[PDB]
Amino acid sequence: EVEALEAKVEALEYKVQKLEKKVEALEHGW
Amino acid sequence: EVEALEAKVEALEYKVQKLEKKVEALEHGW
Amino acid sequence: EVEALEAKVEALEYKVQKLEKKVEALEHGW
Repeated sequence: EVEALEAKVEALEYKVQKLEKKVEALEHGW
Repeated sequence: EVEALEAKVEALEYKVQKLEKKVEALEHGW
Repeated sequence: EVEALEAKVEALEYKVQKLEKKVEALEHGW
């Protein structure tokens, strides 16, 4: 259960970093 | 503590999937 | 490993709440 949590958290961090970049582009009009 | 982590990770995955859909709509102009 | 997971999940929750606010502003044209 801890290894499952670790993989899903790593996948969320990647997905969150992707969202942050996309939203910054939207906010800044890049 | 592991069960708390599991519930919060499941809630983050739902919230992240909601954000992904909303951002795709914004990016694609849907 | 559980404490590392806890800190990273807390950081994701903050980052996700920031994204939610920013996306709501984008969607509502605030």
